[PDB]
Amino acid sequence: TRWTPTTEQIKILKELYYNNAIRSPTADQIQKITARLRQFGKIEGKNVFYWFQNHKARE
Amino acid sequence: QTSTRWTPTTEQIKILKELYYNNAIRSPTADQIQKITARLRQFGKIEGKNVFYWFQNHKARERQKKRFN
DNA sequence: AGTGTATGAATGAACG
DNA sequence: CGTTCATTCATACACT
Ligand SMILES: [Mg+2]
Repeated sequence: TRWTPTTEQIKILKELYYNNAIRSPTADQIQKITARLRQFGKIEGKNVFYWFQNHKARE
Repeated sequence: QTSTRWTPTTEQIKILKELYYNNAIRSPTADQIQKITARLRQFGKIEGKNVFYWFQNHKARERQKKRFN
């Protein structure tokens, strides 16, 4: 059953994408972002990797 | 229908994963690709480059997942 | 409460 | 090789 980002996670992901211009996070960034988002729910690095890859592809 | 993207079949994926996990093939040589392609060709149209990419992607994504997880 | 949509997940192909 | 791009499948949820 797939990951569904919370309100606070989506807000943080969009801030990283738009305010900090992170389009294709490095492996280092993915670990750090996942740890930050894990405060709000169960999440793994692949969820963050796909979120940015999908968001970039459909922007 | 106009895409030339190879569509692996369930049996082809089954054999590829056997080769990857049982036989420890990670970056098959040109001759290994020749033999693997000829075997998989019994189940669908497939070319050596399809096999080359499958192993390259499988190896890279195994490492990539360990990396960012 | 059936359906359409947004988007999570996957992967073949290819680039740097 | 790690990374990026392109399509396509899968489905959680909102709508009417
Ligand atoms: Mg409505």
